[PDB]
Amino acid sequence: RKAARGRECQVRIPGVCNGNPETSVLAHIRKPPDLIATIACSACHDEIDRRTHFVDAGYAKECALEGMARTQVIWLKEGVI
Amino acid sequence: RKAARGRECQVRIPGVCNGNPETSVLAHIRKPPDLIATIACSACHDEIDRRTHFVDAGYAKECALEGMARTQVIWLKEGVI
Ligand SMILES: [Ca+2]
Ligand SMILES: [Ca+2]
Ligand SMILES: [Zn+2]
Ligand SMILES: [Zn+2]
Repeated sequence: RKAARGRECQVRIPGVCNGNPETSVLAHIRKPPDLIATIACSACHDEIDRRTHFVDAGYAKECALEGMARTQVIWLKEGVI
Repeated sequence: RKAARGRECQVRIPGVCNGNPETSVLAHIRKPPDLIATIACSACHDEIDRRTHFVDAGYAKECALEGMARTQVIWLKEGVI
């Protein structure tokens, strides 16, 4: 599942997102399981982890978890899970 | 997984939650898959689905998805998934 590298960001915080799938990683939602994670570009990853705080933490969290649900939905369709 | 019946609500919107696990069901997050769902008491279920709108929709969504992550984490621990 850590092979979400090079996929589209599912977090997509406006402004913060870089939209560049080359930067995408499996970003764990806060040894946590890879299921409980979202594909996130480098920028969104730093924001959802609160290494940056460009946006409100509730909104970041909302986007992170929305991203997690989209990611799991991708895994479902693709046969990954 | 629809055997989340009688478990504790993982959504727990303050005020809205009834806290009564007898009312709990597997509430799908919006034929969607049961993975993309949370254990929710009857009250939280109606709120996250927007049948009631006691709280802000962004906050409800946040709680719903947080509930989904907690539920999946329960499924992981319990061997359900
Ligand atoms: Ca940007
Ligand atoms: Ca109550
Ligand atoms: Zn992004
Ligand atoms: Zn509840």
